[PDB]
Amino acid sequence: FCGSMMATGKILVAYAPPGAQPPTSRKEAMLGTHVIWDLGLQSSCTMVVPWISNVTYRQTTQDSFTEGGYISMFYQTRIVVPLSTPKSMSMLGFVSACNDFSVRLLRDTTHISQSA
Amino acid sequence: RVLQLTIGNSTITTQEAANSVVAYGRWPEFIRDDEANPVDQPTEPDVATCRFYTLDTVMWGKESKGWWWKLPDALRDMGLFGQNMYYHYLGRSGYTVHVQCNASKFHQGALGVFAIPEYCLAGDSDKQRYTSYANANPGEKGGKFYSQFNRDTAVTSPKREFCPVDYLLGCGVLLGNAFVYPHQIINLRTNNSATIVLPYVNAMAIDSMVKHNNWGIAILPLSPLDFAQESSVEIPITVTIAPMCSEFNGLRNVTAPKFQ
Amino acid sequence: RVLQLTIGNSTITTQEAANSVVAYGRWPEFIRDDEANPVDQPTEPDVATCRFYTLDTVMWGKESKGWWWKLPDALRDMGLFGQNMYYHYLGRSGYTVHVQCNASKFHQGALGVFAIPEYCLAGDSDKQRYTSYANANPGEKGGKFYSQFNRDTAVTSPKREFCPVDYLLGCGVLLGNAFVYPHQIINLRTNNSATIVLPYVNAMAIDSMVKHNNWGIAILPLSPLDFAQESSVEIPITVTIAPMCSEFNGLRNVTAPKFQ
Amino acid sequence: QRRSRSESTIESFFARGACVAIIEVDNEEPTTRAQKLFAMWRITYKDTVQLRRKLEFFTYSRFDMELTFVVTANFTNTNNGHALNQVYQIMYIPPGAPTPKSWDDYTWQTSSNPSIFYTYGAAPARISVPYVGLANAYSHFYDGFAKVPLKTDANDQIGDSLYSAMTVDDFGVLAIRVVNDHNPTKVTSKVRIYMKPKHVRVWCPRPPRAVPYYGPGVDYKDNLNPLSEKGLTTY
Ligand SMILES: CCO/N=C\c1ccc(OCC[C@@H](C)CCn2ccn(-c3ccncc3)c2=O)cc1
Repeated sequence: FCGSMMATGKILVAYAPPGAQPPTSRKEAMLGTHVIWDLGLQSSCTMVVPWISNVTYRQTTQDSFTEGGYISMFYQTRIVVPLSTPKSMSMLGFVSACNDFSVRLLRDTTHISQSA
Repeated sequence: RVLQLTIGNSTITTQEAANSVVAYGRWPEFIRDDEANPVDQPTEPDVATCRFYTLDTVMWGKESKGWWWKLPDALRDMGLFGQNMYYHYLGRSGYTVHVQCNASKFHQGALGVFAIPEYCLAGDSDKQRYTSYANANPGEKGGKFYSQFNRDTAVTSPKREFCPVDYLLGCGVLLGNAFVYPHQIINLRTNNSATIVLPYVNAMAIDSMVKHNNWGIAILPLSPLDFAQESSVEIPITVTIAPMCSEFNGLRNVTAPKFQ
Repeated sequence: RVLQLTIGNSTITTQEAANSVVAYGRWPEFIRDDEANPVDQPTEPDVATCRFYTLDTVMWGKESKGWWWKLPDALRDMGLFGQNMYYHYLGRSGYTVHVQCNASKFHQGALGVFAIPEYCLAGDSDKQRYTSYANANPGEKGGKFYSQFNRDTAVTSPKREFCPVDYLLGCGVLLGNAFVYPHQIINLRTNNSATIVLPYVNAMAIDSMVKHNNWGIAILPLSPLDFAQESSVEIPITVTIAPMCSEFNGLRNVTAPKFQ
Repeated sequence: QRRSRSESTIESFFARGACVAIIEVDNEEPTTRAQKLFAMWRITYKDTVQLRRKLEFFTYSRFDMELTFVVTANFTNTNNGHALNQVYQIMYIPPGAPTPKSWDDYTWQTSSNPSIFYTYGAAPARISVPYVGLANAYSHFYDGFAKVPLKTDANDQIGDSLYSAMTVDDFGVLAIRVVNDHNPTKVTSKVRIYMKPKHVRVWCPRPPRAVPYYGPGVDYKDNLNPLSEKGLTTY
């Protein structure tokens, strides 16, 4: 969260394992694994999304049988902002991988192109 | 001699005991891996969900030709085991199919209890593998068989349902070869009850249960019931299923599939 | 310093950590009786039902006067803990009330978080103790308080609802004496979060939860929020409840109480 | 006892390798007819009947794979000019890799996808593939669906699925093209991929299919009389 020093708030980020409907609001999203992330004390969350899968290895294509899950972020509270402070705060987004990470079956990719 | 069969809280004893055939000779157990990376404990309702769930009663007649269920389809309507299946992502379970059918010393007729792992079924129309989800899962009332094959020709209103033939068993095999599955034959001459213990068999170690069905219980009348002189006669057949060593993992929001 | 508060699967950490007050100095535990006559194991979903359930968000204003919930009323609508409460006969549970309320450095105002065991309430009409079941349990949205006492005079249409007064706290005691309960004071000057751990307190060892309510969470505004110059301002207050060491016993059929 | 049972073990029961497919490949200009400049083949076992009924005794199985390519060719004109030797490129493609769309695309450069440049006239090529099942076994006869149409969906055409299909694209495709250029004459060539299993371990036997197959599923349409006619008391 790259906002001001004075503005605070609480943001809830959740995970939903697949096989259900997509989560839309806070009432049906807090059931899964979630982190009540704060803004006052620290300014960086950490969400170790676990490895809950029926198969051992999932695929890397959009296939409906082996689906990852869902990720949703909700306002826990309204962003309390004192006066004489901008109203449009901003938030970035990162990704990583822990030490239990592995792939197999090397192949070639699709993002590059050559029309010649 | 009399079996005192108690799993969990309920109890089925008997006035006369016959047999107990374990499928493939391996009793159901938990996950026993000392070098497993998740050593934290999932939810194992091992003494709080083992009630003997009893399905609906079907009336077996003379010209009726068979019944078939799916597991774990036949528990989604009732029982707290149904609530521990919609909320969680995946699980594993071992079943105790206990089919009883009592009648007098003067009846006759032979039944057959089956347990087919990965029991597929055939369609009816010329559209291949084209079957909706509501007809794919009969739930607790179960489907039936048919004597001869009668496909669909209407191209405007799609039926999208199964139509298996009894001596083809739905899959496409002969009936006389079906005894290589784990089975038990209710011969009405001697005994009236039967039971089968099923372990968890799947390619994975653990799987979802909404989009998958492990076992399919097929009941086939090997010889039709004839009474002394009449031509219409109704005795019931009642099937009881209980989970054993069941466990789940991965909570999510509630998922309610439609059933038309 | 920063609290890493993880019970079960979900996790509430913080940017700034303040306190954790255990009610009556005893951490929640199981049934520890070596000479107990039932040594068989009930259903203990101890690592499969400890999600941080979050109630609905109320908008705290200037002239708003308070909120109150009941436990285990506030979990009957949602969560698989709600399904393990209607089916079983009786249970026991320990709660983690975690009330957070964040605002800037320029606000003011003081809150008060309470936890009253056996929190009774007063009626409104002259008919004594005459209150229906739908108004007896607000569920997840929670009831409110009132500034002055305004009873009912209509004898044709019975209201049959509560009407507590805030500085009488519903029971009939002064507000200044309410701090002998386990409590925690959200002072908006320093900290923004608060938490209370509640053990199971009842006359029995174990009790039903449909017809009984152990804890009642009362939130009282000790000083009203004033901003710099304006007169209408809305900050939220969000309450989180999670069960700990919960267990149930005695399955039965599903019981759905009416809620008008 | 002196009866060697080891002739009919599982490694010897699948020791004979059979045919699985036949793939065409041509070499001419792209006309208004079917452009057979290259042909793709969906990798499956259930395209013949010698091997499908031989594998579908068994519910769950895991086994390593060995392929073999056989290449023959012909002509289309009587007194044709004598053409040269040819080079066929069998290129394997896993799922997610880009599908080639013409004779010479950038995806034919085999940037990382493993392929075999084959020379006509020499011995048949002979490659081996280890176990590529993502579960602990391959799954013959999957039952359920891939997707479940939920109650609060948009409509019924989104949540619909296909009965008994674990994956939309099962285990990738093959791709075969001629390296040499187009010619005024054309050389029709056929490729017969063979397949031999090894290291086979199976589970949970089931009775074999007897009425003939009808498409990739488990259903049936025709020839519903599997047994013949023979008198009862007559030998
Ligand atoms: C280096 C380049 O060329 N080489 C080859 C290559 C070929 C095939 C490869 O993958 C293997 C395939 C195979 C294991 C197939 C089989 N199999 C066994 C059951 N099923 C399957 C399952 C469900 N639906 C359809 C069939 C199925 O597809 C990999 C590499």
